Amino acid sequence: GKKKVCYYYDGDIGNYYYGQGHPMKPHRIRMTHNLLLNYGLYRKMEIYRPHKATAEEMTKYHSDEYIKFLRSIRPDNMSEYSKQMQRFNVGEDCPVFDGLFEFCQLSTGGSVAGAVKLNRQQTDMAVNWAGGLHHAKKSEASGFCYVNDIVLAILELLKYHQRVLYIDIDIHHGDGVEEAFYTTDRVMTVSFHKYGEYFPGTGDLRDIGAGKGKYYAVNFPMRDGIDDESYGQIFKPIISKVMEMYQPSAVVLQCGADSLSGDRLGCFNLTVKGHAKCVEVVKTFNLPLLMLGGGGYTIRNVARCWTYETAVALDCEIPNELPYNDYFEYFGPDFKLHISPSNMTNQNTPEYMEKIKQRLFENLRMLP
Ligand SMILES: O=C(N[C@@H](CCCCNC(=O)c1c(O)cccc1F)c1ncc(-c2ccc3ccccc3c2)[nH]1)c1cncs1
Ligand SMILES: [Ca+2]
Ligand SMILES: [Ca+2]
Ligand SMILES: [Zn+2]
Repeated sequence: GKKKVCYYYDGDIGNYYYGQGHPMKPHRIRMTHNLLLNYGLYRKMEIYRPHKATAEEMTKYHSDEYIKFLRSIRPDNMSEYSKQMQRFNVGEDCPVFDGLFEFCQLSTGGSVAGAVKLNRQQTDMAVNWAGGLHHAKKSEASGFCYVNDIVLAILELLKYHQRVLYIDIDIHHGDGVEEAFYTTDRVMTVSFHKYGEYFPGTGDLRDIGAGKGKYYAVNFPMRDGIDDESYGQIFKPIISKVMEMYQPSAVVLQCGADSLSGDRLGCFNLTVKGHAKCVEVVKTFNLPLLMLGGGGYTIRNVARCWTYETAVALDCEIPNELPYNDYFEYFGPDFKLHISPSNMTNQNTPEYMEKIKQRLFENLRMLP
């Protein structure tokens, strides 16, 4: 039936700024929050302001040296850290900005807090749109990500769940999460992403895990222009097979919105309905579920996507006509919630989609 939803947000998150021209805009989280508030979605969920995750909480995954670096570096002292900046990949993509550490603490706090709430059986779903920073590694920032809130949240879920399923619908391969759990069967990672001359370069169909983790990493490589139809040919059949074989007791779903049509950095052609159908499919299994954010660079579409996915989590129908809100002008010229796909060519033929699905089904037959 209808599920209980806990939503994590800190009103300060929208004030963090990556710098002039940087495509990552934390303000998109504030736009999402304001839109879902104006739709009245606050009357149906418990809203929490997560704590600032401590350096000690972050070192459950990250190295002590890397976390100490993040907690020490500032724009005014950067010149003294040129050596560590190179070592930790802090530079162009992952710049030093005012409040960087606090931004990491809030993004991480929401994911860990949601995982604790699910562990305590006090909610069916927990949502942290400021999380989903799948590219961060043990001792390295990457792809606009510094602290891997997902890995930390999964480590929290593993305290009470034998098997945790991680699903990632961001356009980019979920590399940091896949690497963290590559040699264990206690987490299955499933990533659907653009593959081929594309960041971060990993996520080949043939990357299936190693040691005890062999067959517990699943990668669905895609070409430009995937549409709702192509994604629909494979998402439910693959997730259904994974649920059947793996039988997880908790699920983490990364909902990166850079897989939407019209994204500034992405090259996919999903609509908000197509992207949200993934949330509907996963939610249907009725398992404890942590929903996280991720990429997304056409910020009016990110706000639409995550507002609609919050309504999907709540089983709440909302009108296509947008309510008035603090960012109303960003949603012109139509002022509607849903988006139309572009005319871009879908390079993922129906035959290619079925063929990759069949190769993944062969690997899933290898689970015990
Ligand atoms: O291609 C490389 N970088 C990629 C990284 C894209 C990472 C995407 N991350 C997410 O989508 C993501 C996610 O999936 C989940 C959670 C959070 C996330 F952020 C890149 N695309 C564009 C730029 C860009 C453009 C303009 C700039 C202007 C000012 C300063 C820096 C700018 C950076 N950077 C390379 C690096 N080193 C060698 S090649
Ligand atoms: Ca992905
Ligand atoms: Ca694994
Ligand atoms: Zn991304």
